[PDB]
Amino acid sequence: MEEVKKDVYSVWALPDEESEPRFKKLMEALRSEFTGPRFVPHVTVAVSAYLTADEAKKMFESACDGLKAYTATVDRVSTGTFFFQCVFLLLQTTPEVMEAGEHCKNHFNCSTTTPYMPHLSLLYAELTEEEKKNAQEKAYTLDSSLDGLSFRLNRLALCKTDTEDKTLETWETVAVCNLNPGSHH
Repeated sequence: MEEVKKDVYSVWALPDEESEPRFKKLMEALRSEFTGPRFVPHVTVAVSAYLTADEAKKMFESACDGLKAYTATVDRVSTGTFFFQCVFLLLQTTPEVMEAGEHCKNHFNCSTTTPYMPHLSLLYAELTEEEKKNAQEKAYTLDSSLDGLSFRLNRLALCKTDTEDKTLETWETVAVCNLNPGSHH
């Protein structure tokens, strides 16, 4: 009754200032032959519900006060079946990561039931299976170390995101926090 605007936010686990461009080159690249909206290298651990202004920060506030940094291994390059699961770095369900998913359930607002699939999406583009094969096919001519690939999730970002906005124009970054745990010295 005081705060009256509620929006859907998605929490993004960011890469490394040593990973990102290794990625960004692959992204800005795959996006020329085949195409679409070039975004930021990211792994998504959660998607919220209608959270007001405060109730969102306080919530990212809490999340950031957690989700210790961790690492991912690129199990493989794969293709999905819709504009958002086009080409993506399918990741391995190693412990620490599938648990970054316990984040979507982390405390109170979920979006209750989906089988969390960790991946670093490469491209969004409603393609034809054959060009899909190629996008993937072709992806492996830019990165050969790509497979077996492991990386660190240095931080987070809270983003106002409209999950169906293929134009990604409604996606906007509201905040980010760095997470470099190590604990005891």
